[PDB]
Amino acid sequence: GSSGSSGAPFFEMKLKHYKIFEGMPVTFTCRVAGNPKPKIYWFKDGKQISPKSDHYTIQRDLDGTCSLHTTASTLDDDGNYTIMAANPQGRISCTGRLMVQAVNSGPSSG
Repeated sequence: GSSGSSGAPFFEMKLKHYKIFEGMPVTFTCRVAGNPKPKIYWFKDGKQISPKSDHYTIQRDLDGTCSLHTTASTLDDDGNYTIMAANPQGRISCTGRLMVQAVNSGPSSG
C-alpha cells in the first residue's frame, strides 16, 4: 500500500522573466495545477500583496490561470515575486526576477 498522493499541485508555466523600464506596465502569467482549486499567495521582496489592491491587479481565469498586472512599475517593485500555492495533495513554490530601469524622476527633488 504505497502511502502517497499523485495529484499534487505543479507549475505548468514557470513565471517568465521580463525586462522593462520605470513606469512601463508588466504582466505575469502562470498556470497552477492541483485540485481542488488550491489557494494562491503573491509575495514580493518579503511582503504581502492584497487581492483588491489598486496598484496591482490579480485576475484568475475559469481554468485557474493566475495573472498579475501592474499599471505602474517602480524601482521598488523590482525584486523576486514568489507565489506559494496550498493543496491537500501537495504544496509547491516558485519565484521570478524583474528588471526595472529608472527612466523618470519623482516629483520631489530626490
